[PDB]
Amino acid sequence: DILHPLLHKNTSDLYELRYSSSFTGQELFMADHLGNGQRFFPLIAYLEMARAAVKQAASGIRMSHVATDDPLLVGDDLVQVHVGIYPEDTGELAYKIYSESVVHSHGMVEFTSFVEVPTLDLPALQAESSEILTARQCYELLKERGMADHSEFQGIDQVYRAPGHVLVKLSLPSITMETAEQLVFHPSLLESLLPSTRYLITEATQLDGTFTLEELEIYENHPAVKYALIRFSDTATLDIELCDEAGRIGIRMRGFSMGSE
Amino acid sequence: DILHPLLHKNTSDLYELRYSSSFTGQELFMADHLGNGQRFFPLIAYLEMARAAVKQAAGGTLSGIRMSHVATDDPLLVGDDLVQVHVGIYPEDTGELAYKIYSETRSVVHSHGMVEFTSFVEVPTLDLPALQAESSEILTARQCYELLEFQGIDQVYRAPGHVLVKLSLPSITMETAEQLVFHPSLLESLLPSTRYLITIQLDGTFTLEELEIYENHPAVKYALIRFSTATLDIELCDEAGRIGIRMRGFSMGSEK
Repeated sequence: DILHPLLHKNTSDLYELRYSSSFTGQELFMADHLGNGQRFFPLIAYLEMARAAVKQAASGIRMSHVATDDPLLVGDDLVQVHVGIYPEDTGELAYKIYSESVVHSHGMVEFTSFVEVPTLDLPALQAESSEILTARQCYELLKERGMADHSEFQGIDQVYRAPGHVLVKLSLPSITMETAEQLVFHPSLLESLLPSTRYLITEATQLDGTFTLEELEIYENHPAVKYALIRFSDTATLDIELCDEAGRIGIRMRGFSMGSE
Repeated sequence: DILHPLLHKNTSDLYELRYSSSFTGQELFMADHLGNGQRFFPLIAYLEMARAAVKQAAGGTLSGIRMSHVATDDPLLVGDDLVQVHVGIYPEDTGELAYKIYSETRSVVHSHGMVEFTSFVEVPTLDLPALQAESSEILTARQCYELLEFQGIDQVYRAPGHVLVKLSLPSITMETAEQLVFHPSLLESLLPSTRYLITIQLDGTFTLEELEIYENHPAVKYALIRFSTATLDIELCDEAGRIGIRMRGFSMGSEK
């Protein structure tokens, strides 16, 4: 009796429209190497939770002005996290993810019909590259740098580098059909993108659990993500496009910035 | 998994604060089935469902509730197909809370009424020995059944203008019983209530002017029934005569 992996119950009352979840650190998006301990709630989990709440409270979705300022910590004690949905304008809602009361994440949401879903010309992007790296080669090069370095690159098949962009070929871990049916964002996507963004950042020229995102457009439900095209947006701010095998974009993130120490 | 036997889930959204339940007809409140077919939703199940929704909608939680101007005009039918029933709550200017029980492409409202949380300063009582000494007849459980599946009646004290029913309640008091204010099978105790006081078929409808609940989880050992089918006043009390529930202006509709 659970609405979504990240939205367990509708706990709306006289004073508020909201959803509540209780997390131990062992759940799907929380899923970590050999058990748990204290840690930051995953970045994508905030977007996926907010999206799931908005869809319950109601095809194309646009989230704007998203900000995770005070990170939610999980894996130490049992946390009860709430997602409130509030009015903003005629075609716009506000959301807040909060616990205990501390607001961890907030943003605006619109429901819209995307008249032109964008695409990527994958063969052209691939032919333009100056280097193509295996998953090991990325790790080996990131380990060299002092600021940047990570653990696993299990989701990365190969990385196509060009001046101004990285095109990552993904092989995200297997998730059950019934569980993947409720999700848009895969629970392992951040573990693949983060080393890839660091690879873009280090070639041009730590995480504290915070981030900001100017805009997020979701063009279809249940998008198949085989590639991620990462660029600098026109402190490091990025534009990320996630597409299928054919280049049809399912998710676009514009003005994405992760906070560091 | 389930909030209450009659409120399975909170399905509130942007457009409405509501609860939804899916019923089959094989449940414990509709257990005294003459056959395995279509039947009217029990009369008191509408009150218990509405009360459960209102209590969920709040929570500080006050002990006293008053439901007023209750009306069940279009009966909910159960036991034919799987029915999805909703209870919507709608706050008001006076601080009162309206409700609607409804189902179904084409939505039908089966029951509606007004609800209010109150602190009852003076909980009423019954002088049981005095009421019992006024009676002209006392009927055994059988003698009642011989006039008219039902049980849960120890004896009936009949006087001019009233019937005082001594109730034999199983009283499960489990996590499922602790959620209800009206005991299960109490819903059928209204079917023969009109038959004993007076000395035609029910059409699934009713009207009720006022309902006051003086405590949560009330122990109901007696029901005093009077005239306010005709309109009735029903007081439900414990062994000492402390009233837990009072129904005023209760009128069940007749088919012919």
